[PDB]
Amino acid sequence: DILMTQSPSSMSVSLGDTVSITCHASQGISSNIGWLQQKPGKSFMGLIYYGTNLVDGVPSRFSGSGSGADYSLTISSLDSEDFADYYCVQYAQLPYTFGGGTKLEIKRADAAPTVSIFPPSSEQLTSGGASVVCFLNNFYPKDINVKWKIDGSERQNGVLNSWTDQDSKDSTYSMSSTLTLTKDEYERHNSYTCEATHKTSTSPIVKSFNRNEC
Amino acid sequence: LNLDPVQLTFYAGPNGSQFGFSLDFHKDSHGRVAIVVGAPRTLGPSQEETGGVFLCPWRAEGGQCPSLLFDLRDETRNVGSQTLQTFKARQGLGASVVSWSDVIVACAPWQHWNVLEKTEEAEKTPVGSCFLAQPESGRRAEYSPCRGNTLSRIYVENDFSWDKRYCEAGFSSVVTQAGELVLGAPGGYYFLGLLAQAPVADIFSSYRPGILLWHVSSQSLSFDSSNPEYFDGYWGYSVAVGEFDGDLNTTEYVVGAPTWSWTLGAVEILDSYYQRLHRLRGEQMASYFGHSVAVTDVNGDGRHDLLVGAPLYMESRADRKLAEVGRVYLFLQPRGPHALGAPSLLLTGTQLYGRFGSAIAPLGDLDRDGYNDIAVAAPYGGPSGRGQVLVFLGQSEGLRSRPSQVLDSPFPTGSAFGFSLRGAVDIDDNGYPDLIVGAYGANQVAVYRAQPVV
Amino acid sequence: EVQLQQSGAELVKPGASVKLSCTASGFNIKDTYVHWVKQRPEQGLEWIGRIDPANGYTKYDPKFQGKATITADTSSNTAYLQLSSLTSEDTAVYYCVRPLYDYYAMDYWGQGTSVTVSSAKTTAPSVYPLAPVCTGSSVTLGCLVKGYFPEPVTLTWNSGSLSSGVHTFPAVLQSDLYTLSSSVTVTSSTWPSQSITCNVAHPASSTKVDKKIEPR
Amino acid sequence: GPNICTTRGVSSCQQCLAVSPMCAWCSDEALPLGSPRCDLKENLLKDNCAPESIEFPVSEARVLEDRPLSDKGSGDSSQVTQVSPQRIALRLRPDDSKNFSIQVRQVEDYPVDIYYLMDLSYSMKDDLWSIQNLGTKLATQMRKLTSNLRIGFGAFVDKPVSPYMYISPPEALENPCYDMKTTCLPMFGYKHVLTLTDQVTRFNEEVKKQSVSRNRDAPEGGFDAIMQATVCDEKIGWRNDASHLLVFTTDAKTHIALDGRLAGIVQPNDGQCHVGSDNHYSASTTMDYPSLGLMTEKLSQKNINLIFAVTENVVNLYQNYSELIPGTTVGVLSMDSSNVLQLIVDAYGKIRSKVELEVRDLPEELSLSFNATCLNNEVIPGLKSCMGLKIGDTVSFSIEAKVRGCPQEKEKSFTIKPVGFKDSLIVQVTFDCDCACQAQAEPNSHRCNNGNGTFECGVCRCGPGW
Ligand SMILES: *[C@@H]1O[C@H](CO)[C@@H](O[C@@H]2O[C@H](CO)[C@@H](O[C@@H]3O[C@H](CO[C@H]4O[C@H](CO)[C@@H](O)[C@H](O)[C@@H]4O)[C@@H](O)[C@H](O[C@H]4O[C@H](CO)[C@@H](O)[C@H](O)[C@@H]4O)[C@@H]3O)[C@H](O)[C@H]2NC(C)=O)[C@H](O)[C@H]1NC(C)=O
Ligand SMILES: N=C(N)c1ccc(C(=O)N[C@@H](Cc2ccc([N+](=O)[O-])cc2)C(=O)N2CCc3nn(CC(=O)O)cc3C2)cc1
Ligand SMILES: *[C@@H]1O[C@H](CO)[C@@H](O[C@@H]2O[C@H](CO)[C@@H](O)[C@H](O)[C@H]2NC(C)=O)[C@H](O)[C@H]1NC(C)=O
Ligand SMILES: *[C@@H]1O[C@H](CO)[C@@H](O)[C@H](O)[C@H]1NC(C)=O
Ligand SMILES: [Ca+2]
Ligand SMILES: [Ca+2]
Ligand SMILES: [Ca+2]
Ligand SMILES: [Ca+2]
Ligand SMILES: [Mn+2]
Ligand SMILES: [Mn+2]
Ligand SMILES: [Mn+2]
Repeated sequence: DILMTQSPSSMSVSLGDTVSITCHASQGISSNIGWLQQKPGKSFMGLIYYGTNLVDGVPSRFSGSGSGADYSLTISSLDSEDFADYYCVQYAQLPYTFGGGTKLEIKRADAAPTVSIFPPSSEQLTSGGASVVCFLNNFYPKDINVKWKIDGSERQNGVLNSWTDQDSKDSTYSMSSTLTLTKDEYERHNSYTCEATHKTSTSPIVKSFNRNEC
Repeated sequence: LNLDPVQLTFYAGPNGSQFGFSLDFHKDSHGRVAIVVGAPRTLGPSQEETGGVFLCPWRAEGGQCPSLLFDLRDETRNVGSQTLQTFKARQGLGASVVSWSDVIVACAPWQHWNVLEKTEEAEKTPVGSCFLAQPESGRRAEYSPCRGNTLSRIYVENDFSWDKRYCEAGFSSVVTQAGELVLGAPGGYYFLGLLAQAPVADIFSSYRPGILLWHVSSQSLSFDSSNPEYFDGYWGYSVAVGEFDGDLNTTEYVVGAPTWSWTLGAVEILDSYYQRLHRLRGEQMASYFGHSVAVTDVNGDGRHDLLVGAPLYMESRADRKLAEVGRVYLFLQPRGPHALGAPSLLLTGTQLYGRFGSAIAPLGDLDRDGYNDIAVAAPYGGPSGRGQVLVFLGQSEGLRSRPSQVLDSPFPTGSAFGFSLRGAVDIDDNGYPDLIVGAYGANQVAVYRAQPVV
Repeated sequence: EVQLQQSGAELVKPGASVKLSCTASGFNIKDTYVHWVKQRPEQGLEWIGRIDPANGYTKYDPKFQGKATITADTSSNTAYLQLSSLTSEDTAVYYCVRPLYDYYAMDYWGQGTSVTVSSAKTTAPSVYPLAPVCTGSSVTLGCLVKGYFPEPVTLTWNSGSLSSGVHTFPAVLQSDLYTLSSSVTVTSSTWPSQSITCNVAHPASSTKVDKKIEPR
Repeated sequence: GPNICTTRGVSSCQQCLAVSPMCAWCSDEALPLGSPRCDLKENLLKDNCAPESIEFPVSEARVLEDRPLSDKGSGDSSQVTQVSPQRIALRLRPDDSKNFSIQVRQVEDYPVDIYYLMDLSYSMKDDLWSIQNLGTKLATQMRKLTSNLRIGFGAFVDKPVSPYMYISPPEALENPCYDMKTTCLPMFGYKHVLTLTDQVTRFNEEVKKQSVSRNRDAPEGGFDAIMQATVCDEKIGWRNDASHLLVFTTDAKTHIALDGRLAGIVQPNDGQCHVGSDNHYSASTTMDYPSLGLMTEKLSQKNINLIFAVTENVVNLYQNYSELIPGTTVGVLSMDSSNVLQLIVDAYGKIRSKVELEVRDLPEELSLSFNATCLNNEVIPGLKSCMGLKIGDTVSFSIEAKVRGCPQEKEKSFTIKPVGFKDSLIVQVTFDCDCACQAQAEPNSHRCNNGNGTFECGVCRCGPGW
């Protein structure tokens, strides 16, 4: 099949900027390429077909170019609705193949996360489980690494992470990390910690509690 | 009657280009009338016959004309694991030209097409194609509705049903006043013949260069059949439009099928959905009844009338002998919803092999008496066989049985003077509709100006 | 207008089969090709196959040869995608695609049909309150929704009253059962001064549990 | 008593003969003043007119050439006489009429030419196989009817040009049957194969080397082949004195004039021969198919008897074409041409079963009437043709010519010829309107008003200028 290498995977940009998404093919496809848009939580809209032709209804700020095995999608003066996903697709040969995908995200000033650790609830412990939740809310950029520590030693099995999309108000990101143990295994130890690594601080942000002690 | 045969205007093209094979009047956005001329054997870039189109400005002296440029390069697109190919050599661009609003539609009926998929193919066949141009703006567009991507094997499995590979779309053409291009494809459906209709505005908006195969959703093609009466009938050899059903919102189609029912020939009137309203059967086999059709109201009752040409009709003469002269048939539309009866008038040629009725052109009202008139061509008629054009004046009962004026060819022998005709347009703005006559054998076009009656 | 209307979301078990629909609105399905595309968060977009409804001829990516079977009925003006021998990897969003002008393009898309393959039964969630530990100007609470099936669940604070300053994180599949969490932030003078309750609803099992957050 | 010759009151000998074919003129001097000069010849002799001075022309009809009809058409350097008489002298006075006769015989053992023109499209492949012995088979049956037989062979398909011709892939040009599991010849319009020869084994060995080709559309270009086989006299080899049979075998419809426009071909058929040294029709891809009228002209010009030997699925089609092309015969051909031998013999008997008279160069003032004595001495009025004849039969036609007035030219000649026959009858007409006494007239006669008139035939005439 024809490999479609789309780049970049994501980019942080502002309104009015002029950005360019590229799409490289494993072989020459001679403008037999199309571009697609997928706004957050919605279906697909056709942008370009045959390399340069705009789909009816698409604004003129979108513009496609390229030839051979290298093409591009350019958006002059970004609009608020342009912050979405974008895929390239070749149809020179069967089967059709798509690119990896490019996500346009709002740029803003860096922001350190707000950490908060939560011991297991009294209801959960009575049932036989134990979950230690660690929220990491409102931070920029999105790149972040969480690390759980039991009695000062790392733990990797039983972690359940979840990330939100970029917030519509302040354009930040958030994260929820959940460490689930058994009630018995939870009481074999005392200290429970979640460390956060961000480019905002060379030193990791640390929050922790002690079992029994409060 | 009142055409001037003394002071003519002559336009000319290259030698051997068959300049004048087709012609039409063209009004730009300001109403200034020009003359579009098709030259189907004009040399292309590779010094090979591809055809060409010329847009002649009106000048009482005439002379040479500028070219209306089109893309003559063969196209190849590798898409969907297939290979699409267009071949424009000997395509005959300009074998038919027609003008509507500020748009010219020139067609290449013999443009070939082929689809390659591995070792299989769709067979390199003449699907035909029409080129569209808005001269003042430079916009271009193409329309080739018979191009397919089905491989040859599939047509054999289905016994060659719905086989549009040999359409030759643009063989004949006409545009409705609403702006709907209607192309005659006498090879469609394995030489049964089909009609292709599509709005001009949608051809422009849906076209992009290089696509070759694209959808025109607003288009509408006629239907195949299993009736052996339509086999090799060349349905769409000639086409025209008019009002025949009493409804002024609908436009009716007139189609020629000169070899219908084993070369008996026929002409059929249809609605926009290709449902047949009437059928005029030929009088004699191989006479090519339906070679040309013309629609105009000749008797001044507001109802469009029909004229059919049979250029190879053989007239009965003494001692049980036949003489090929050609014949024209006139059908008057009856009042209200009724079927067109027998011909109201038969016009028969006089010169042997003259091909009287090869072309019939409505002149409008030439002598300004209230009745529209027509012109009939005999491209190899006249006492010298050089060609003649005859004018028949309309009257309350139809048409006069004798011509009011005869135009002798000013060109040498073999010019096919009259093979293409067009009138009902005042080109010099003197209040009288004029007549342009093509002669592709001499690569020229002669303009006859109408003058006040003497 | 050209609109592609697909069937609703499907919830099925592994090894079974499902047949998605793609009905044409504002045009005839017979006009152009009809493609089928599969979408997953990690694997991205994949081309299943195509069909010409005018004749039934089809094309497939060899990766789907067997599971996918594309058909069409011009009577109902619909195109179908059948998936057999379902697996947890078949859980994806499926779109039907048709072109605008170019015969081979991919321009018009349906809204997409969701498919979830799982052996899990309809399980009600277990809601847990998340109170902080035994200081600052801003306090943060939480709520853990664990072990429910199938999706989705609606979560609010104080029955939609407290809406600002909230982060409800996407659900996460935890061994055939989903898990969800939500956080909320206010000032110190608000809590425990004012009651804050976690409202959760799971219409699949028809359960609407609410847990009030209590300090430690 | 008085009649029309006297009561008209004529002025000269010429006007007297113009009154009626019965009037005579007396140029005698010794004639009473009251006695008229323009009367019946009996009345003139009754009034003592000199018999030498009597002008009374009589319309007659005498033969000049009267060769006897031939009993056999065999032998001779074509000294066969099919029409008797061959030339007569006809004399007519104004408004009179005279009658004469003509005999026509379908001579026995007349030489025959047969040119087998054959559809060689793909559906005629089995037709080729069943005619490999046709040359010798035909010679045996025609030997019963003629001693001078010549046969030839030609083949056609269609115009080797798109869309009639497959043009893809390049392999299909050298072998149109590439997509099947067979090989066929490259497409050809019309090709001559064998000139009319009496060596019948040349027919067999040429047919055994022929093979079919393949084109796309059901109608074929056989009419192109009919034209060339007709107007290429020297290449096909039609003898001047022989019945010319052109056997046209096909199983499909035929292209007609103006069909060529679907191949971009618009130049009309010129009716001229275009088969050169390569024996192929060179104008196939540049000149349109002929028309029925042009075919009829060339068929009649070369005395070719066209025979449509077509399959049952197109018999009515070619039976109708045959009605627009007089002299053409139709026979029902099998799907493998297995019955073409008897079909040819039946057509030849049907061809020589009719005798139809034709007039050429008849002056405007003359009008003819004909009678047919076909069968056994049965007179048929107002008819100039016979039917149902057999080889060796003889018919006769009684003819009467009626002249209107007196034309300017006093001597003309026209021809009576049966359709397709070599021989004819030449009628040398002479209009005797003037008198012999006019050749000895006296201009400026002193008997006539002091030299103001001309004295001719015993009367005075106003001279030139009066
Ligand atoms: C070769 O040439 C022959 C001779 O012309 C053609 O045969 C004619 O074909 C046409 C059409 O197929 C016939 O026209 C029809 O005539 C019918 C009446 O015919 C009667 O009288 C004749 C006289 O001999 C009889 O032989 C016959 O059996 C009948 O008793 C009408 O009924 C038809 O009218 C119907 O159809 C027409 C359209 O075709 C409608 O407009 C009418 O309203 C009505 O529905 C029609 O008029 C003609 O009669 C045929 N003649 C003969 C002698 O058979 C061949 O078709 C032609 N072949 C080829 C291959 O070209
Ligand atoms: N209802 C419709 N719209 C409609 C109407 C008519 C047709 C049609 O005419 N079909 C052809 C099919 C076809 C093709 C190739 C070959 N072949 O190559 O053998 C034989 C037969 C057909 O039946 N023919 C008649 C016999 C024939 N013999 N030949 C070979 C030669 O003469 O070279 C070519 C012909 C043409 C299709 C559709
Ligand atoms: C052909 O035969 C007809 C008879 O069938 C002839 O007509 C008659 O000819 C005789 C000749 O003496 C006249 O007396 C009759 O009056 C004619 N019958 C009429 C006029 O009805 C005719 O003359 C013959 N013609 C030839 C050239 O032989
Ligand atoms: C003219 O007719 C008469 C009687 O029919 C016939 O006897 C005579 O022979 C005819 N004339 C000639 C020259 O044969
Ligand atoms: Ca109407
Ligand atoms: Ca009218
Ligand atoms: Ca008039
Ligand atoms: Ca004018
Ligand atoms: Mn054939
Ligand atoms: Mn056969
Ligand atoms: Mn053919």
